[PDB]
Amino acid sequence: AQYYPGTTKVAQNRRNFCNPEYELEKLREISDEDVVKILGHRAPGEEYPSVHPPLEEMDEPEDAIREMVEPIDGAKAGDRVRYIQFTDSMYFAPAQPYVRSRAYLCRYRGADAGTLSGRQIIETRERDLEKISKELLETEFFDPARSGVRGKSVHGHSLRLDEDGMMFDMLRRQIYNKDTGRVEMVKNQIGDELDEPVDLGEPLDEETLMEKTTIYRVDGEAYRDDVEAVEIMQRIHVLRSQGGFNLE
Amino acid sequence: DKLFINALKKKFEESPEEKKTTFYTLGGWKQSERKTEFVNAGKEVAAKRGIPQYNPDIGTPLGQRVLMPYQVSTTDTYVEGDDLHFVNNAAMQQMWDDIRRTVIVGLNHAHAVIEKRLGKEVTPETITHYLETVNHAMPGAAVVQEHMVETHPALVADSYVKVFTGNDEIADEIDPAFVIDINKQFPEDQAETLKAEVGDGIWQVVRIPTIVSRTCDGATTSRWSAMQIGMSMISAYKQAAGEAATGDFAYAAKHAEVIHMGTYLPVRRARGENEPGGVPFGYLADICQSSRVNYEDPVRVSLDVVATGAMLYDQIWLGSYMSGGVGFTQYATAAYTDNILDDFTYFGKEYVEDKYGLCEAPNNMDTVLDVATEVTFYGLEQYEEYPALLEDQFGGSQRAAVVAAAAGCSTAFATGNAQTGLSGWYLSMYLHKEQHSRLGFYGYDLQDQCGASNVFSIRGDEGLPLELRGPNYPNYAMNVGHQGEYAGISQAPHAARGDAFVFNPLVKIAFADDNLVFDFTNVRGEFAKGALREFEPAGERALITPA
Amino acid sequence: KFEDKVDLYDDRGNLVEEQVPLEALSPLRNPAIKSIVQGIKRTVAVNLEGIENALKTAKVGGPACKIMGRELDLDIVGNAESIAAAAKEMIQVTEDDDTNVELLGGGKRALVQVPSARFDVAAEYSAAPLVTATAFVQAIINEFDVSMYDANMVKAAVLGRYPQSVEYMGANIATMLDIPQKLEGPGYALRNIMVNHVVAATLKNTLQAAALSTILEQTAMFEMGDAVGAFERMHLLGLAYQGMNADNLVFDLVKANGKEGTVGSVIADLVERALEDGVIKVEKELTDYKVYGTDDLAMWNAYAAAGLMAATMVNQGAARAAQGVSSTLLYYNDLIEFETGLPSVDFGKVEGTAVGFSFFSHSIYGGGGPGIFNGNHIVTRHSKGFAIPCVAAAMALDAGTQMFSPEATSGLIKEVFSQVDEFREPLKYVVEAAAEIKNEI
Amino acid sequence: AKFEDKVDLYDDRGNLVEEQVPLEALSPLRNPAIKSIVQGIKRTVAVNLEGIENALKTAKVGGPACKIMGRELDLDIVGNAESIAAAAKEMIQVTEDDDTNVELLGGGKRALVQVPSARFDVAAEYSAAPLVTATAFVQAIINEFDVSMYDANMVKAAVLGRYPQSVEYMGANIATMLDIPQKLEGPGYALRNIMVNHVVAATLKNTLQAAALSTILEQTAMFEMGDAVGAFERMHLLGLAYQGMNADNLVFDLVKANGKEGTVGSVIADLVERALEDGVIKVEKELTDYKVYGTDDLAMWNAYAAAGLMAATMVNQGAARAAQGVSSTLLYYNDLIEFETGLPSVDFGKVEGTAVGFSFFSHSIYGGGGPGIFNGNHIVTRHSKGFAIPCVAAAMALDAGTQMFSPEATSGLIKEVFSQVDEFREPLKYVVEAAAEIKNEI
Ligand code: F43
Ligand code: F43
Ligand SMILES: C[C@@H](OP(=O)(O)O)[C@H](NC(=O)CCCCCCS)C(=O)O
Ligand SMILES: C[C@@H](OP(=O)(O)O)[C@H](NC(=O)CCCCCCS)C(=O)O
Ligand SMILES: O=S(=O)(O)CCS
Ligand SMILES: [Cl-]
Ligand SMILES: [Cl-]
Ligand SMILES: [K+]
Ligand SMILES: [K+]
Ligand SMILES: [K+]
Ligand SMILES: [K+]
Ligand SMILES: [Mg+2]
Ligand SMILES: [Mg+2]
Ligand SMILES: [Mg+2]
Ligand SMILES: [Mg+2]
Ligand SMILES: [Mg+2]
Ligand SMILES: [Mg+2]
Ligand SMILES: [Mg+2]
Ligand SMILES: [Mg+2]
Ligand SMILES: [Mg+2]
Ligand SMILES: [Mg+2]
Ligand SMILES: [Mg+2]
Ligand SMILES: [Xe]
Ligand SMILES: [Xe]
Ligand SMILES: [Xe]
Ligand SMILES: [Xe]
Ligand SMILES: [Xe]
Ligand SMILES: [Xe]
Ligand SMILES: [Xe]
Ligand SMILES: [Xe]
Ligand SMILES: [Xe]
Repeated sequence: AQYYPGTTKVAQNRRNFCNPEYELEKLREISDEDVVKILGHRAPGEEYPSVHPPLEEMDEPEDAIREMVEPIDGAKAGDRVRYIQFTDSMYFAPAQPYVRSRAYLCRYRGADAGTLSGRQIIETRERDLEKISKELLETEFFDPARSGVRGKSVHGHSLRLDEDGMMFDMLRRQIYNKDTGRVEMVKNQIGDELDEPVDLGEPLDEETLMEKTTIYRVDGEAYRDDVEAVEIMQRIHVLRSQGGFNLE
Repeated sequence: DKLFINALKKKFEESPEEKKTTFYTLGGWKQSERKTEFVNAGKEVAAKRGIPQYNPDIGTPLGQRVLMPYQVSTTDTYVEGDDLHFVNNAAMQQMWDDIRRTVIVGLNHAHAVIEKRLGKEVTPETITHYLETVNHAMPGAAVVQEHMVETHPALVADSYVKVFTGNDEIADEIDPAFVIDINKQFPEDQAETLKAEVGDGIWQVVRIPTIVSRTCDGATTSRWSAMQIGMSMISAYKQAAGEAATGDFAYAAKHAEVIHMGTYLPVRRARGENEPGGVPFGYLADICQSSRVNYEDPVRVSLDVVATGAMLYDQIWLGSYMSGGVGFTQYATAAYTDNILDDFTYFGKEYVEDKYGLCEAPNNMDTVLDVATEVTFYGLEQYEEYPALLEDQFGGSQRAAVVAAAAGCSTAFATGNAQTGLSGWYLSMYLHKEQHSRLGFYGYDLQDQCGASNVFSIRGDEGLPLELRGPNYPNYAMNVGHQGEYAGISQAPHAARGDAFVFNPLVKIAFADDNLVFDFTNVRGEFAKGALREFEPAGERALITPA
Repeated sequence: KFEDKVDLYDDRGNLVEEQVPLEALSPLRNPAIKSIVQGIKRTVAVNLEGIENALKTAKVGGPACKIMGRELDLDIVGNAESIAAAAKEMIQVTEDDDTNVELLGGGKRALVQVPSARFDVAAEYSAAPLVTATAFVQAIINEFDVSMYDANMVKAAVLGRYPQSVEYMGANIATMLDIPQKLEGPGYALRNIMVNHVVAATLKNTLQAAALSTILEQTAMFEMGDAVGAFERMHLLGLAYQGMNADNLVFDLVKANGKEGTVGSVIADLVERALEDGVIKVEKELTDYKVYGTDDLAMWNAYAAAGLMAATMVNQGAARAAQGVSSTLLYYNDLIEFETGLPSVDFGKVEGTAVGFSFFSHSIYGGGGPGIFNGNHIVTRHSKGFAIPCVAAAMALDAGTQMFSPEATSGLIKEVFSQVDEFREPLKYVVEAAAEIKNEI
Repeated sequence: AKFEDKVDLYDDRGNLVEEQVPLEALSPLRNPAIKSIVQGIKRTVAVNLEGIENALKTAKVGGPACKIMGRELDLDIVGNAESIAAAAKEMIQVTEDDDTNVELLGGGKRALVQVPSARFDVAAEYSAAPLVTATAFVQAIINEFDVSMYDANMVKAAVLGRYPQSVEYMGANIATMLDIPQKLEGPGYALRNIMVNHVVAATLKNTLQAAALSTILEQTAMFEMGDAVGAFERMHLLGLAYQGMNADNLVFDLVKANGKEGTVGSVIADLVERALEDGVIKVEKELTDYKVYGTDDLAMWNAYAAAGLMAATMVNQGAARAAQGVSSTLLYYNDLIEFETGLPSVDFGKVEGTAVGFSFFSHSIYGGGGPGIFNGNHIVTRHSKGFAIPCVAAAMALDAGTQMFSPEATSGLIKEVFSQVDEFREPLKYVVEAAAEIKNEI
């Protein structure tokens, strides 16, 4: 698979995020309880609430497709569908909204990915969501300063940074500690206070952000300079136009 | 400097280029004069009615960032965004009322019935007499029966009937009080075009009372107009008050020579005539009167149409008719505040002017690829070079509509054809989405992914020149950040060409009228005046209510 | 199902077939009625001249509309034969189906009959304008190799402002049916056919206009479910006697009163014929007044309906002016009730339709002349088939006293739909079919 | 035949049924089974006799929470269903030997009613099935109990609701899969205003059968809309064949190759692979480590792409057993494949556009709802011309119970009655057999 055209670092990073054979760099280690705490759908050690009975307790209709498509564990169990949502600063956050959705549906099964200017979301079975969330939080998908976990009040992707380089958060779920140089998540994605904050590590250096970012910018790599990437987008525009008319 | 630099400096402490600021220390809603007014109002309102209402402690705390003032484009008026909410802005409400309560009705079939079926003569003398009768009758007063109860003249003072005709001799014969003089309201070349389009036809511009339009709906307009036309025809031309021929006048006034502002809508968005969803983009461009005063600046003309359409289509139509609540004041403000779209569009006009000259570019995909790509990159680069600008138009959808509108309008400036301008609009979205790995909200580019393929399609519910498209075009029926910009793109090629109208010359003339309440020659100036609570609307009931 | 038989006559008052089963005239059985109905569903008039002038001037999308700078100079009428042939190739399903494409007026118009096969697999009837429109749009584009950049103007010239408008606003095609969204209710499509359209296609022949209108109205009553079960016989008897000149009753009544007669004399003769034929009997006597009663309301209603038709022909015929039909529809029924003590046609529905029809054809509030009304019109939908056929006969007898005549509202229909034989003379085709199936019922 | 393409026809299991069938043997214009399904859909009505009886017993008629105190009527309709149904059949039918069907279900609680085709040969549209059925049962009930002139109007309200004050049969106790003609978004949309849940109800949640019925209905509408005419006809037939009829077993094989571990992305890679092998696409030119693909047959590439899109929905929403992600699959399958290949996505971006708003209007406050309440006539999902909704049907079919507004909530009456029709329940089996039987008459 080629995934995406272009000869810039951005284009390559976009290809890497989609390529399931590319190993996302692990930049931090997060405990399973911390993931459950960040998600905020249940308490650590709380039973998985069920939206419907287990699939084996149900008698699904004989259906060649059902028999050929292995359900994810959370669907077998009847888990609810919950979410994790990220905001990505346009100031060189490693992951961006379109990059996420494309990469999610290349990497993860049974994924409902949504892309917006200030938020990107995935909904799936709860227990499966937690393992996806661990990777999305531990790897280069996420930077503790230029990315934020936000179930609501996502304002900030387009705002200026604060004095510490942190992205704006109306609810301040992620607190930069000027005494230690590390970021802590005081509250959960929906904004509810946590009992024990979650260390999210040190923000990436400005130089490393540009190394890993997937956004084009004039003060980084400009999209207009990735001529081959622009050319494919124009090609798609032209071929779409000709197909819709189809009377040449 | 950039046309938006002034607004950015008056909005934030930092210089527009600065990349960092400080938050959380502004006091929340207390930073804002308007939010403070709202908090006190909610306290008085809740106490008075016995039910909690506006409460800043509900939900999340507004104002962790700067609550920005907005410059209304082409003005020096700065207001908080709440002052541009249509509910808080009487000028915006009156703009829609003046459209909703307007219908165009020919007199040509009617005069033929008079002479052919009734065997009576129609002359400029009888037309004037009819017009004096209909201006008594149209606001809701009687001309034939005894013991009729009528509307209070002061409550319906904004209702009247005027006529226009391309025949200068007939126009001079009619009392000027009832005449929209094409020669006096349009420059010479435009007036000659408009008069040639109308010829010997005689057309009424009917405006029913704002108070009725607000009590009832848009489908009321053409019916109300027809009743009083019919009553005045009975009176002025001395027919029997209800004979066979009376029906011919009603059919002609209600169907045969009537021009609605908007056509009715299908069931899922069930609505009668003269609602915003039925107004095609070409009509909206022609309702806006910038073309006849700013004709030497095609950017100004085009963007006044954008402001007209963005407010009506996004704030009132999509933001209330089709949804409601807080609504989409900001989705629309992006297209007519801070001089941002003006900067992007003047750049595109200049780029097209240096490379092709307006209207001299080939009307093909080569021109679309050239102009829309260059202007898109210019627009997006401003958001990157100025952090303040990006924080100002914080919504991806806002930036998409503004950048693509400049790209679309620019392409149409080059080709003189609105359809290639529309192709440029969609090309801008595809580039924008790829440059920043984001575009608008969850469902912003439904029409934009259908866009390219449907620009030049010819199939049943796909193919249509942009001027004929409107809020009911299938792809367009749902989403903010397009419809008002489409009206701009529709105007774009005609403004470059010097055309007197985009799609309908009768609609163009019908709003070149100094007796309208809203001044359609200066839409954005009017919005600013409403924001300052300096606009006096029609339709108020103060006269019939206690002090 | 029923034991009634009728004698079928032609539009000149001649007997064609004796003792025909009533159900041989039923839309559900009569093959000619099926043919007219399916013809009406699948036929389209295409105005090639109008399309060409619209493109020449860029006047597209509705009244007084124009896009300066979009003008296209295509000689469509000059190439009508090639364009029409190319379109037919797309409209047809196979070379051997019932597709018809015929040029008229030296290429200015085209009659199109979309193949029946497309409608066997369609939910309703819009395939006719829609398949025709795109076929002619594509044929024009291919004929002159119109560019991707200009083709959308050909689409506007043919189909108008659709889909911004719900209708084909400004279109240069016509059908006798309107779009399905405009039905007053489900099952009304065959009622939303302007009377002027009916008068145009039958080229003013009064009895053919009466027949075509009754066929369409009563066929709609079946699709609406009104002519089902307890009411089925009532509507078939109404079709036969009011619309098919059964037993020559309409013709004979018009013969007996045409020279000097009035609505009142037509009433007196109808009641006389009903007495002689055993349809009604004197039930009881008041002071110098006889109250009539009858054991078959359906048949009395049918007889009264034939008299209603003849009274329109006598009254509006004498005037040669259609407008008075609303008066005839009212007071024929008003008078006959106090003449007999029996209910009027459609049990008062005709009289009610006539009150508002009169009002909305002599007032400021709406409606118009008799020719712009139809069974789907809110004013004239209330009687279930027994009123509109009289309006069709009246407009047929009009001498040009109306401003909104078929030439004003239905010029395209007059030129094209009148060229199809089943539509032009429906009474002849329906009678032949009934006799041909008389022993299959 | 107009076109030269032939296809190999496969069953729901994934077995070859007939080789090298002309494409037009699957055309709604030629296929006798499609004609039968479409005419069945037009003429079939479900009558809820229990509901009619309960409405009368309580005077709860005319819409939600509506009741007229003092109008109550205690009629044992379900107890006399056989006599009532027989009396109604006599009025519905044209002759004793025609195709009228009246079949009692649930011990007399419901009644499958199929109006005779003869009635529609002389009708403009389809409102005949609901209107003729309604009046027939109203009269049969009145005659069964000699309901008086003064009370009969309540029987009419119990059956057909607030019509004609309401435009719809508001509160009616009958059901059809088609909605009233006034609600069409445009002329020729009637076969598109069929809720996805209705299709999933009729197919009893069978993934491939739900896909087929939906594709059959959508693409037939494209013919009535005139979209599948002239230059575009072949595109729509290939889309019907490959996306909805599992032509050449492409959908089936793609799901087989990705069902265990697969994702949307892996399905894309295999589809792009299959296209190259079958000569559908070729490398048109190369950029730096990137290959731009071209094709001499857009319609065929689109059909291959339509097949993969269906397979990706089945793989993605199948693995989740939750339909909601189909809006995501419809979007990013097409987004990804365009930058994977340099070729336009399914329906030239129309599917992507429909997915954008479909996602928005199934995850926001503004309207829409769950995937099952959408349809081809829905303003949200009308934009792609047949290539999106059949995937929504396949996704809802794979849903294991994550939707509040499932077919059981909004189409229970359809689920009980329409699913009894063999052609509606397993359309793929009938359309394929019909295609084979006309393979040499095309
Ligand atoms: C011109 C018409 C034809 C028509 O379509 N509507 C008219 C006139 C229309 C106009 C009269 C306004 C005016 O005077 O300028 C209005 C007010 C509707 C409107 N356009 O606003 C009206 N009638 Ni009228 N119209 C009325 C009525 C009536 C009564 C009046 C009978 C009498 O002896 O005075 C008669 C009908 C009848 O005979 O039954 C009548 C007919 C007529 N009515 C005859 C005129 C009759 C005349 O030459 O005097 N109206 C009424 O019956 C009472 C209500 C009254 C309405 C105003 C109100 O409701 O306050 C008014 C309702
Ligand atoms: C709750 C939703 C889901 C939905 O259906 N609509 C919402 C909310 C809705 C509400 C919010 C009112 C409130 O706060 O109580 C209103 C005002 C509509 C209404 N009901 O009156 C609205 N959005 Ni929203 N909404 C907006 C926008 C946006 C932008 C905001 C991006 C950012 O970084 O701030 C994003 C979409 C995107 O990411 O592209 C967005 C999403 C969302 N928008 C998310 C909430 C996101 C969050 O958790 O903060 N809106 C905009 O992009 C600008 C215009 C702005 C609208 C108000 C106006 O026009 O003045 C408002 C339009
Ligand atoms: C008939 C119909 O008019 P048209 O025939 O459509 O012009 C209809 N008017 C009315 O029903 C007028 C009702 C109010 C005036 C008369 C009251 S008695 C309407 O406007 O839709
Ligand atoms: C989709 C449809 O909603 P339903 O699915 O019919 O509830 C439609 N709403 C809209 O299109 C909302 C448009 C305005 C709000 C979103 C602007 S992005 C309507 O209410 O008719
Ligand atoms: O988040 S959503 O895009 O659904 C709301 C846009 S206003
Ligand atoms: Cl009887
Ligand atoms: Cl099968
Ligand atoms: K608050
Ligand atoms: K007076
Ligand atoms: K109002
Ligand atoms: K394609
Ligand atoms: Mg060409
Ligand atoms: Mg500073
Ligand atoms: Mg500076
Ligand atoms: Mg509605
Ligand atoms: Mg130079
Ligand atoms: Mg003859
Ligand atoms: Mg004989
Ligand atoms: Mg006599
Ligand atoms: Mg061939
Ligand atoms: Mg099977
Ligand atoms: Mg593989
Ligand atoms: Xe202009
Ligand atoms: Xe078309
Ligand atoms: Xe006709
Ligand atoms: Xe009857
Ligand atoms: Xe006339
Ligand atoms: Xe049918
Ligand atoms: Xe009924
Ligand atoms: Xe194609
Ligand atoms: Xe659920």
